[PDB]
Order: sequence, then structure tokens, then C-alpha cells
Amino acid sequence: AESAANTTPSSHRLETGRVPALQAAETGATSNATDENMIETRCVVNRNGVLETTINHFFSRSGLVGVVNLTDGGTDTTGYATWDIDIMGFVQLRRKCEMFTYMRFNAEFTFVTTTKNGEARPYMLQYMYVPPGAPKPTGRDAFQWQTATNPSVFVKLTDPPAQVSVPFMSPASAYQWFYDGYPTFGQHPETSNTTYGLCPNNMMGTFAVRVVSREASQLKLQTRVYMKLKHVRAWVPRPIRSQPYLLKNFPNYDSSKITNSARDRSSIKQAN
Amino acid sequence: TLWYQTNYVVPPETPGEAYIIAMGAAQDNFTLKICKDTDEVTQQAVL
Amino acid sequence: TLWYQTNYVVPPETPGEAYIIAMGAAQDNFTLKICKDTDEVTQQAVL
Amino acid sequence: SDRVAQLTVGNSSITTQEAANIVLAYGEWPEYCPDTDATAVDKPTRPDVSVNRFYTLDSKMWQENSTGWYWKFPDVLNKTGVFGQNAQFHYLYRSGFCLHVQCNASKFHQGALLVAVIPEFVIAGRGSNTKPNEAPHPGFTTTFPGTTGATFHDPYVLDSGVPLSQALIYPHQWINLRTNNCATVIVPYINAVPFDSAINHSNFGLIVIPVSPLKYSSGATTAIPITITIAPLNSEFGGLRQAVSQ
Amino acid sequence: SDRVAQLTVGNSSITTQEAANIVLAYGEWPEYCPDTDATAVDKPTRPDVSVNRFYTLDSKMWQENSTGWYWKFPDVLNKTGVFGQNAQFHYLYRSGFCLHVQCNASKFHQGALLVAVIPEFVIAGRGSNTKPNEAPHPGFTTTFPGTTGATFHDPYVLDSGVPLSQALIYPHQWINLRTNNCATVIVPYINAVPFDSAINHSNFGLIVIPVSPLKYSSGATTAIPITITIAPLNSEFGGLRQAVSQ
Amino acid sequence: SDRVAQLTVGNSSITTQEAANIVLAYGEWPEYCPDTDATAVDKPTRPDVSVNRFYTLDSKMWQENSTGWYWKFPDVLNKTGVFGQNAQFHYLYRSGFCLHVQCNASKFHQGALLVAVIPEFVIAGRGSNTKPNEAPHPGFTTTFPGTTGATFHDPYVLDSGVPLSQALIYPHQWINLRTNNCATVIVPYINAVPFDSAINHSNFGLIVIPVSPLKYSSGATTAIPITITIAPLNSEFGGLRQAVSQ
Ligand SMILES: CCCCCCCCCCCCC/C=C/[C@H](O)[C@H](N)CO
Repeated sequence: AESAANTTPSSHRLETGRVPALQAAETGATSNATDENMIETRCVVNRNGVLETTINHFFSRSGLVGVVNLTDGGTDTTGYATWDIDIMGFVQLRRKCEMFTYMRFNAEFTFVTTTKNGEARPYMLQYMYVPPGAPKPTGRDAFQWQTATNPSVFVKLTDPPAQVSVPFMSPASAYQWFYDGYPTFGQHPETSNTTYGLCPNNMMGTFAVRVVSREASQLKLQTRVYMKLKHVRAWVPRPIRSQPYLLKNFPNYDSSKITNSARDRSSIKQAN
Repeated sequence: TLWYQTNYVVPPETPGEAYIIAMGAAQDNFTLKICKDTDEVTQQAVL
Repeated sequence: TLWYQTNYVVPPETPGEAYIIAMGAAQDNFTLKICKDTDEVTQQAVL
Repeated sequence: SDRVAQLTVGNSSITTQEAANIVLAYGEWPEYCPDTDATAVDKPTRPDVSVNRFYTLDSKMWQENSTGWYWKFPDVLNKTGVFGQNAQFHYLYRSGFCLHVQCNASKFHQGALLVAVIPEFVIAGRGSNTKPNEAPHPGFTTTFPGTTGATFHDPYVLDSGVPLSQALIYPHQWINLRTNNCATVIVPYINAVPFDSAINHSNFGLIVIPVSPLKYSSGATTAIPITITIAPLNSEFGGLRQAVSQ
Repeated sequence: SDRVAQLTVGNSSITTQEAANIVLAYGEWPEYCPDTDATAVDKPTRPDVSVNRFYTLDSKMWQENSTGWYWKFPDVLNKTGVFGQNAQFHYLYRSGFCLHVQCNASKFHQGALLVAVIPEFVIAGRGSNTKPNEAPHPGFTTTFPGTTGATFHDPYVLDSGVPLSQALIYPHQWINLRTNNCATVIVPYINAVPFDSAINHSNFGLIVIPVSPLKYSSGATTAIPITITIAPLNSEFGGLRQAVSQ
Repeated sequence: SDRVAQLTVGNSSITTQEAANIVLAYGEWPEYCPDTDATAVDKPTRPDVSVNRFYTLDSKMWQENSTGWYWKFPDVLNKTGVFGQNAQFHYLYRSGFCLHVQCNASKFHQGALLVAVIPEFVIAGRGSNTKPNEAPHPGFTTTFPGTTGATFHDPYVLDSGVPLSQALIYPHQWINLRTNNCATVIVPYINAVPFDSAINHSNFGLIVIPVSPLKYSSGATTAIPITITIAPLNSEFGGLRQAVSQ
């Protein structure tokens, strides 16, 4: 259907037996009472489109995902800057994605790198994706930066932002943002269940970045990750969270200081 | 606006205070257009 | 064994003590064999 | 499938749970005026969506010492909404009506109501004087009560000298609190003239009289309202001129 | 012929007098795993008479200051009967469930219950601390309550930060004490993996929350129990090994 | 369309609102005596409009410490009306019977009654004496109570040494105050002889015994009567002679 719905011409009824406005809500179903079984309507040929409300047009937005700092000092230097790939770091795309239970999609990661004061000097960077199980690079001159049997992107700061496409690589058939279980067997404590809700089917490796040079470069870069979902399929729709987020991998909320879903009114017998 | 048509009559030995649950949905001619950001979240604590 | 599933709820101005009558019969696959004397009567007064 | 009904007229709907069968007055449906019976030459207007809808009046608390209430139906909707505005500007008028009287209670209340219509329900003065200058006559608020309504003084004689017992010949319906909570009557246009002014002539009038008194035990609810909804079916208007109030 | 129903699974039967229509979750019936979606090589076992039957849990007294109760369904039948024994010995598990919640009262009691299922119902810790070592996390008896059950602390947010109002998208049913006394939901196997361990992963969980509080006049009964019966329809087990408890 | 019934026999009618299905005793309808089974030579009379009608007996107040009542049916209508007059003048008699027991109450009363018929309901004397001259025997007002009725002393043994529990083999019906308010049994002519005297032989007898006691809260009605109506279907009389009383 390319349009929403057309309206049939209706009229009045004067007869017993037909009750379309007495739909019982105790059955768990939604009231199917239309306008034609009610106040007299007319013939309207609606041609309003429904294409924008689809899932592929709703999840085709990039949004901010990760912010990675790279100081590259001279005396307190590290060289590299890894970033665990997770979507729960910023509450916008998290709120947009946690309204479903199971999802399956592809990615269009984009990397925007700027300096501290803001300046595009021609410094070439190396963006490395470390899959889960591969060793992480330790140092700006490590052995792992050879990128043999490992995908990496070489780009400068004066160049346009890099953009790669990422397939679906979870060992399960779909992702999940809510895991009602435990990752392994054993006795689970009563004090602090810090492993509850953890899903090993979402650890998508680690993302590292360094500056390709010989000695050093006294510059503090700041990379931003923009992930565009595509080819997305969602299952089991879940309600939208009404409480402020507190942690990344845990949906914890405030016991006291609760936020009501609707703001307060003057009286119940007042519309304004 | 929900008005009282006749009354809420109640027999003896019966509580005289009830409640009404209001539900809401959309019909088949419901249409949406022009995607934007919500205004239910403006700031966020560093996670 | 007859257990209480939810409860026996009762409105006001209503007795809160009911009763259940239990009946019993046999299905169509019921079968009997080898006739004997009953043990409900052992002695008897001279009539 | 008989106790439930949803009446839809315009942009209003009335759902029911405890209902009897709908009453069609005199077996005739309210329709438009044919060319054979009509007498005016100008073309009448027919909104059919703006005046044909359920208008809800006020609610009256059914007490224990209640006598009854009544209404003049072409005069109650004389000032409420598009129907009243369209009837003030026009000289001629012809329509039927659809009624619905709501009165709900618990399964521990008892009582019965007699709701019926009386064509040309003339209010009679109450007195024993035969002199022309002192013979009592009802006031304008008694003859035409408006959107509020009027009460009975002697409901046994219908305030007209005719006994309430014999008033079962009219199109009537009972509201028995153990059987149903609503009554529905569909009455067509009943008059000896095709069109008529809806300002200085009421065709018929509803009356609600509690035959069995309202009784309940100490502990139940005490406020029992009486709500009425009216749908002016198949309305016609003619003779457009200045708007007059009364 | 719609308000009466007799569900028969195995050697158990549930008769009803006041019932609404049965709810089929997401319009899909619980069936066996096909060869296209399956991934294990060993042949799974199917008792089909010893684990597919109605298991009745305990009853909880519905008081006036009650908040609500919830359950982890692949973890409640983890120790009760042939189903629990067969699930302790096996590593893989896949089945649907048939539910029935009993709550009867008189025609003088009022109240309403919201019984629904939530796939992957994750319990959230309650606190305002962001430090990793002191951030509150629910205990094992709170995440997996067992055959007994757990109560809500903030049932307005479902103990998960999601409002109870928006929880009507789930397969749900109402228990209105003036309409019915039971609710029935048939839910299939809902997971992103074909088989899964029924010990360290609960697929979904029932929740019962009284939206309208229980009210009655002084003189009626005061003990209103909440009884729940569950039938593990179309059960499959794989990976036979030693029996583990938790 | 099953809970309502109107039985019409002669110039009487019984309407009902709360009814179960009608009971036909032993699956046989009461008919006239065929020529193969008959033995008398004289032609029997058949009024078919004057004796075949509903006769209503008195009403008995169902108290809380009530045991039960019983009747000898060919002896209750032995003096009431055209049936009794026609039965006093004749020596032979053969008819069936149609029964109806009325007992109404509110939706706040509880209790149950067991109404059934017993062919050849023999009253047993109550005592522990075996000497022939002092062995207790029931009087004539106890064996044949007449149009009034008789009460039970030990209703657990049906006043005959046979337990009330096993009395469900007879054509019976229950009056549960939450389900129905009447019971209806149609019994044919049951005897080992074609015709018989309706004066010194009662074929069967009704018995009403409250199994569950009558309970109610302080404030409701306290007078609960027990009314019985009997229709002598398909009556025949033979051997016309002088009228005898007993
Ligand atoms: C060459 C550098 C590429 C940088 C991007 C890394 C490629 C792998 C990305 C996998 C896409 C995973 C999207 C989200 C996965 C899980 O749901 C989250 N980790 C949990 O929220």
C-alpha cells in the first residue's frame, strides 16, 4: 500500500443488534471500530504516503557513537587509542535502538578527526579494527600495526572523512540489547551480580588508531564515530525508556527521584 | 471531555468509588512525515 | 487432592462459607470380574 | 446480539450494554416531505451533518420523593448549536427525532421509569376557578421549559387531566433497573400540517415519571442522574429571514 | 459458547466459567524446530506427555497495598517434576508455553490486573551511583526468583526503567473482576538462537500488576489469591550430560 | 433459549426465567394403556381437560434448621378438585405426572435442594424393638400425609434405612440458588400392574431435602417458601361406583 487508507461513505442507523462501539478491552485485542460504523463520514481518497515511516527510512541516520581521544605526548605518551565498539555510550541512538529486542543490520562507520584547537594539518592516520580474539597493539611502534591479515584504513587529516561498510558478524542470528541470563555457568552471588545481562554476542572487537610517523607529533586529536544503519530488520518491539540512563551496559535507574512520564497539571477537570 | 450522563449509582454494601482506564491508539489513515529529534532527552550523564 | 488456586473471595453483606458436593461414577471402559460376598454385613439379628 | 446496540448519527455514537429493543413510533420512519404533501414553493435546506446529531441535555438527580419531569422537544433545541441557530433564522420546520434516556444503577437498587412521548402535550392550569380573569393558566416557563425542563405537580393526571395509567397507548418504553438502563424511541414527524414554526409550536414532548419509587439500603450510592440525548433526524428548514429568539 | 473453555494438555484440564478470548502471542503457534533453522547435529528428545502438562505454582494473597509480582519462566519449572529433571540433564532447550492466571472474586469486589509477558525481561538495579564498584545490581534471587516469585519495588517503571503504561505492546490480557476471572496467553518460542540453555537464560517472564486497587466493603471476604498454571508446549531437549542444579 | 420455558397443560401455564433442562424419567413418556397390556373389560374414561392441569399445593417456609419434606402423589390429589372427585368414584387408576418445584432467592443467598422421586417410597418405623406388639410402625398421617405433607426425622437415611447419598439413581434434579430457582421432572406410570387404586396405594412420592443449608447475611429476606405444582398427565379411570373417602 502506497497510501494510508480511504474512507467509505457512511450514514445513520436506527436498528437493534449491531454494537460496533462496545469493543471489549479485557480480551487483550485492540478496538477495531472504524469511523464508518459511527458518525456519518464522506468519501475521501487519501493519497498520503507511508514510505517515510518504514524501518529502513527510520534507521538510516548516522548519529554520534564514539569519541576517541589521542594525545600522543612526549613524556606521558601512549601512541595508540583503542575504542570498544558499543552503541550504548550516547543515549540518542541508544534510545532509538532499544525500542526493539532483536535487530540485524549493517554499518556505514564514518570517522571525523579534528585537532584540539581545530585545524586540518596533513597528518596521516591509521585506523585499525581489531577483531575479538586478536592481540591489541601496545605502542605507536608495535608489531601489530603491520596489518597483515587485518583490515586498516590509511587517511590524512586534510582528506575527507573515511567511510567503510561493515557486515553482520554476530555469531547468533541477530543482535540483542536485552539479555535475560548469565554468560557462563557456576554459582551466582547475591551481593553484586556484575555479569547479569552481559551478552557475548555483541563484543565486536576493538578499534585502534595511531599517528604514522617516526619520532612523535605533539598534537591531541579527537576522533568521532558516526555509524549509519542499513539493511536493518527488527523483531519483538519494546517500549521506549522513560528514565534517564545511568550506565552503559546496564539499564539502571534512580530508585528515589523518579521522573514521571507526563508532566503535572492544575486539575484533572481542566484541559489546559 | 468526559461528562456524567445520568449518575454513578451503587447498591448498599458496595464501594462507591470506581476508576476508568483510558487507552489510545491510531486508525488506519494515520500518517507521519519529516523525521526530527525528540525533546524527551536534552542532556545526558557521561556513561 | 483439592487445592486453593487463587482464593475464595466474597463481597460484603455475603456469607463467606460455602460448600462443595462431590459426586462419583464410572466411565465406559469400567470392567468388573470375579463375584464374591460383601463385607458390609457380617452378622445379623434373627428376623 | 440484541442487548447491545451502537447508534451512530453524524459524529456522535451511543454504545449500550443493557438495552431492550428499539421503539419505532407508529411503525413509520422519519423521512423527507414528498412533493405531493408539500405546500411551500421555496426550496428547503438540508444540512444533514450539522443538525442531525446527538445533543445531550443536562442530568437530573432521581431522588426518592421525585414526581417526574417533562420537555417540549422542538423548543429544547431551539437555542443549542447549529440546529437552534438554523431554526431561529427559518419560519418553517419539519423533522423527526431519535431519543435515548440514560439511567444506570447497581444490582442492589430497585425502581422503574415510564418514558413516553405525547403528541400535542398541552399543559393544563391547576385550580377550581371558572371566572375568565382568575382562571389559572400555566406560564411560559411551564409550557415551554427550555433546555432545563419542568417538574410535575400532579403526575398521576399527567398535569393535563388525563390519567397516567391510560398513557400506555403512546409510544413508550420502560426503564426497569433490574432489566435495562436505557430506553430508545424513534418518532417521526407527526402533525396535521406539512411544515410548522419550531418556536411557537411544540409537536410532542418527552415525559419521565418514576412509577416504582427508588429504593436502596443504607450504604449504596445516592446520586442517580437522569440523562437524555436527542438526535433531530431528517431535518428541513424553509423561509429564511431574520433570526428571532422567541 | 465463547465464555466457556476447557484446555486439555496431557493429563490436566482447566475449566472456566468467566473467560475472555484466548491470546495467541504474535499470531504464531509454538511448533518444533525445523531442519532449516536448526544447527545441532544430535537428535533431540520429545516426551510430549511427561513435560507437556499444566504445572500449578503457589498462590499469592492479593492485598490492598500490593505492588505486583513477576517470574522467569524457563527458570520456574527448572526444579519441579519431569520437566525440571529433563532440563537439568540437557544443555539445549526450546519450547513454547501456555499460561493461565486464576483470580476469582464476588460481584461486590472491584479491581483490575494487567498480566503480560516480556521477552528478555531484564531486572535493573535501583540506585543513583555511577561508580563501577558500588553501582547496585540485583541479586540472583531477584533476577531468577525460582518457583516462589519476586515482588516489585517500583511497578510504575516495571523495575526496568520502562513505563508500565507503554507495556501494552506486549502480548497482554486484563483480569477485570466484573468481566472475567482468568486470563490465557499462548506464547511461542521467541529467541535469536534456535536452542538455548534453560538454566542461565530466561527467554521471557510473566508479570502481574494490579492497576486498579482491590476495594470492598466491610463484611466480604478478604483473602484473594493469585494462582498461575503453565503448560510447556512443544518441548525439546538436546545435549544429554550430567545433571546440574544452577 | 434453554433457560426459559413455558409449560402449558389444560388452562394453566408455568413461565420460568432461571431453569435447567426438563427431566424425563427413565426416558419414557407417559401414555395411555395399550390393549395388549390392559386387563379390564370396561371402557375407561378420559377427561383430558378437567383432571390434566397444574394443581398448586401449599408453600412451606425453608428455615435454617430444616430437615426436609416428602409427599405420596396419588394421595395428595385424592381430595382436590375434579381429579380427586373422579378418583374417589372409580376403582382403577393409571396416569403419569408432571412436576415443578418453585424456590426463588436473591443473588446473596446460598443453598442447594435435592428434589427426586422414589417409586414405592415405603416409610420405615423408627425404633430398636423386635417384639411384634411393640415394634414401631408409622401412622396413617405419616404414610399418607395428604395435601399438607410430612417432615423427615432422619433425612440422612431417607426415613427408610437407605442412605441419601445413593439416592441419585432416581430421577432427580438439583435446585442450586446460584444457578436456577425451579426443577422439573416428568415421570410416567411406573407399576407392576396396569391399573391400581389411587386410594390405598401410592405409586411414588416426591422428596425435597436441603443438602446445603440456607445461609444469608443479616439484612436480607428470611422467608423462603417451597412451592410445588403437579400436573396429572394422561389420566385414566375405571370401575365406576360409590364415592369413598379413604
Ligand atoms: C576499519 C575500521 C572499522 C571500524 C568499525 C569496526 C567494524 C566492526 C563494527 C561492527 C558493527 C557492530 C555494531 C554494534 C554491535 C553491538 O551491538 C554493540 N557492540 C553493542 O551495543
